[PDB]
Amino acid sequence: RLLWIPNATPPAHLTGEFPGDRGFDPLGLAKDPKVYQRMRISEVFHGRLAMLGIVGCVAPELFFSKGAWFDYSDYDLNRLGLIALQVIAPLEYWRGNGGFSWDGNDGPDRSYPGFDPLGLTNEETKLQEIKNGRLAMTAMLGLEVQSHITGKSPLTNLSEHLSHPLSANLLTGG
Amino acid sequence: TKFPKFSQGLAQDPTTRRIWFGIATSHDFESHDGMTENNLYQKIFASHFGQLAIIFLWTSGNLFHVAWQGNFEQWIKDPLHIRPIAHAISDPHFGQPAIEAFTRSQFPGPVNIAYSGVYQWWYTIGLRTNVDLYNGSMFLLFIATLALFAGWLHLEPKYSPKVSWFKDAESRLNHHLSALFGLSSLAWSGHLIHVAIPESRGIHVRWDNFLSQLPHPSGLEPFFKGNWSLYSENPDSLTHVFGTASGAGTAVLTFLGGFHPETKSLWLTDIAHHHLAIAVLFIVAGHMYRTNFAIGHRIDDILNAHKAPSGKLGLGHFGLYETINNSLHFQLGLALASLGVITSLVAQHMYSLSPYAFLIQDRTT
Amino acid sequence: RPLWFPGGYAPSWLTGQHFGDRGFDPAGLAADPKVFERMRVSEVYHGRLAMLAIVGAVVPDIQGKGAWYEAAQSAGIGVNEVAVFTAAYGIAEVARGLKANSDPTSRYPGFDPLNLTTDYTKEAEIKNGRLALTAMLGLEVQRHVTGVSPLVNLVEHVKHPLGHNIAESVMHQWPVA
Amino acid sequence: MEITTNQVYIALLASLIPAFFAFKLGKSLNQ
Amino acid sequence: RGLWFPNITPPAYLTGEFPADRGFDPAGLAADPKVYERMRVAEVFNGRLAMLAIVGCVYPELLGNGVWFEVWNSYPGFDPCNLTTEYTKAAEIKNGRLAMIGMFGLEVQNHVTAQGPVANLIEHLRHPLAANIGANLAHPWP
Amino acid sequence: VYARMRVSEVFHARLSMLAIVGAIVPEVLDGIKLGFIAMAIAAPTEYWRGNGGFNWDYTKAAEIKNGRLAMAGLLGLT
Ligand code: CLA
Ligand SMILES: CC1=C(C#C/C(C)=C/C=C/C(C)=C\C=C/C=C(C)/C=C/C=C(C)/C=C/[C@@]23O[C@]2(C)C[C@@H](O)CC3(C)C)C(C)(C)C[C@H](O)C1
Repeated sequence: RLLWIPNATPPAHLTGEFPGDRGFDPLGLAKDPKVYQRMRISEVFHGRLAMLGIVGCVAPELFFSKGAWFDYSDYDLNRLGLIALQVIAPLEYWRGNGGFSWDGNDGPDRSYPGFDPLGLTNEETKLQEIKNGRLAMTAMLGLEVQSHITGKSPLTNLSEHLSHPLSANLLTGG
Repeated sequence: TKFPKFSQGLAQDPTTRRIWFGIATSHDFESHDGMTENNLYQKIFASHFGQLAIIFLWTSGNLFHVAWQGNFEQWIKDPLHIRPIAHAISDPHFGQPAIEAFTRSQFPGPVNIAYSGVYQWWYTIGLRTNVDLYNGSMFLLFIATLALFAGWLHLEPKYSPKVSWFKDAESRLNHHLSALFGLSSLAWSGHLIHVAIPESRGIHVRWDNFLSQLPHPSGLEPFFKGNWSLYSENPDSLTHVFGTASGAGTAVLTFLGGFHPETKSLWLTDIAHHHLAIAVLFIVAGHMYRTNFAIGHRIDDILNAHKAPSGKLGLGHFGLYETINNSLHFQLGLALASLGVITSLVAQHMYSLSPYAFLIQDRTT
Repeated sequence: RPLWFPGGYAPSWLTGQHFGDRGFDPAGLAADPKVFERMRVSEVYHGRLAMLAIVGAVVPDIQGKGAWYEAAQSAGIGVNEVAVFTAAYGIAEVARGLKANSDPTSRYPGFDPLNLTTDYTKEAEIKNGRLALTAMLGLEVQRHVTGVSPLVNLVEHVKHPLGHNIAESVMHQWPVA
Repeated sequence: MEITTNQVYIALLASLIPAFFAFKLGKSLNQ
Repeated sequence: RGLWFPNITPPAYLTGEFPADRGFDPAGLAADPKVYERMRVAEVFNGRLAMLAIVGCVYPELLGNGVWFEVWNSYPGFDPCNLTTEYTKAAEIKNGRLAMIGMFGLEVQNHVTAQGPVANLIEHLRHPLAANIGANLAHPWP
Repeated sequence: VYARMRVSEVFHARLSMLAIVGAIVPEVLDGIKLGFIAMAIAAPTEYWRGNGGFNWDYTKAAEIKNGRLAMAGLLGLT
């Protein structure tokens, strides 16, 4: 039984069975088997988006000589939003639904729908997904807060911390 | 004691022989205790990945130390009069006179002059800045990583190939001749035409502009119509300065022979034509053996056919295919013989037909 | 019983159970059993903190940012900045000091991601601690008697061992820094 | 131009990745 | 049998008996086998006609005679050597469906870009991050 | 099939209703500024509409008939 802090009490709702459980729920939001099930879905899905997000922020600027991710003065958000929502609507629905039928439950698992050509699904890979997801979520929170405190690009933040570690902290702003 | 675990006989020895003979038999996998053919081929395949990674890390380190501690950009300004640097010296044992003796260039400290000729080779193929080198270094570190991961992965039981996969000669020969030799040669022709030859004529082409920058003024229309000669039209002059547009040409594929007068090296457009012509040969070669599509030769049939009617060779090459396919030492012997010959070839040819800019003037390299 | 001094005499209260018992208490400071456990806590604490200190007194002097006694004022850090640190450190300190001196977690809070807790590692902690504690004592005293940086002290002694040692140093008026 | 101290740091931390993979492959080849 | 989606339960009427069946009908057309027969005629025909159109839309532009949208100004038996196996039958089905999605492609690209499909390919290959669907639609499209 | 066909025909009906009625009234009296907020408001509701909640007989033909007219009326109106 792995634990989020040393010398801790794993709460009774968290059993040690589902991938990623390290006995962390101080607010107690996962007592019921069904609400735990839904929050599990939401965790993995927040994870997967965050991972795409953190790549989608860093890689353009680092590899394709772009600007910071929070410079939206290139496009009208309403147009992209309308296009994006039209495209995303059936996908997020079919996910929630379970399938293409009206009472969709036509086979897939709703979190692990079986999109693996290479055949690599096991408990270990599941835990790896959760751990990379949690790290990426943390990172994406950091990107947002850093954006609002420093007003500078994330790579620029990393460069200034590396150059001057004693003065470019959270304790001095940067 | 325990070491070596692959030999119980050695691991019972109560002497210091155990240690020495343990190190000296560690890579001789056939002689290991309870070795099967499957396990033998799988450890060979992984070790091969390990060798590849070591080679890519070595290259990555040459690139890194030259980008960080060398004088590649200064050397590029004055190739015939600046000495290239390998790395810095950080030996606490040195005295102040030795520090003053080994301090050559503008670097703040003692350096080693490089004699490997990597400066001439990098400058010829288009690199021009320490950032170029550094990015190459990082790429190669990534390819190393891939090799090491592949090594581990193909050692897992689900991806461990079977002996039949290892003994598939015709397929390997097709893939290795068509792709490894052929398509890698065509790619190199692509690098030379799209990056190196421009850089030799002053135009700076990198990943951020190569998709737009036309490597020839006429595009691919000449290629597809059949007017191939248009790619040889206006070669560089005998007054051309490497790296500038002064006296430069437009041709991308020639057959001039001899050397570029300033660099005293072969012309790059002849090197591009070379790599393209042999690519076409290797790709055609790689479509000769029978795999899974009913066309092609079976190697045993070729072997079994060649027998002199006089009987002066006996039964000729009968039975050789299973002999060679089942023997790794035969295969290693044939490879090393071939490589031996080719290495001497590279030595005999690179001094006489020098292919790199400003390398013949560097006498020690 | 390995002891601190040859002859084979240990105090009665020091039996040889705890880690680092070498029969060393000639001032009887651990005779009472309740004081012993507190002291066993503070030895490891002092030890760990000194270990950090000694590594932190050498590394910025190697890097060429001045010696440890001239490293505060060289980068600012006044008495207000030690006050803010001391307020910040207080939270962890009272969290530590809420538990008893009899609980094994009071020394060993369990943060072991590599899983390297054995008995060999506990004695090794206590031994490296006591070595660093004497090293800090050494730093302070050397600072005052010689009046130069510790790395200077070490370098002079390695190059000229008769030249620069304690005997030479203590034959001048020594409170100099 | 001159490779900066930052680019040395990134190079080091990157190099830690094939160190780990080396260890993995070594352990696997060693029975 | 391969399916068009992973883990979906296939319809009962679509079971692998025809060339290149991948159990795809999630609206419900081919339930009655007679309808499935006429659709199989329609799919083979529209596919062969789409593949003809694909060559007839690209090859004129490749030659350099003009662009296809500016220019407006069942198994029968015809065959020498019978290669008609289930492989080749299914291959004809596949290439037909691909070319249909192709022709869907050209009939959207002509309206979005207003340029030739070759030029579309060349301009992607010359500016990928600026001449894709996500940059043609993002700004108001002619 | 009819399971959903019914509910589509119902929804298409009520859709056509609002459109045909609220096409006349601005006539007898942009599309990206408001289209985005329309889809953004439609997405939380049409999900719950489809799901059944917040979880992971005259007028059973009257409105279908009047709906089918409003569907066909819009087909004229285009
Ligand atoms: C692979 C061959 C290679 C070789 C022979 C060297 C050699 C050297 N390096 Mg360099 N180094 C390398 C790759 C290499 N490097 C790479 C790829 C990087 C970028 C990550 C560096 C980053 C680096 C720094 C920052 C420094 C050196 C330094 C040095 C010098 C002293 C040794 C040292 O301190 O390195 C320590 C080693 C590292 C910092 C990481 C090395 C990573 C490689 C891949 C090691 C593995 C080699 C090989 C695969 C092992 C197989 C051998 C085995 C079969 C017996 C020495 C000349 C020092 C120097 O410049 O002194 C003047 C120094 O400060 N190197
Ligand atoms: C578990 C638990 C608890 C908890 C918790 C915690 C810490 C939860 C918090 C989650 C956290 C911290 C994070 C979420 C995800 C971030 C996402 C999805 C980012 C998307 C990223 C995307 C998709 C961004 C996209 C773009 O950037 C791209 C790619 C390019 C840019 O140009 C433009 C935009 C912006 C569009 C309690 C409450 C503490 C106690 C309880 O008892 C138990």
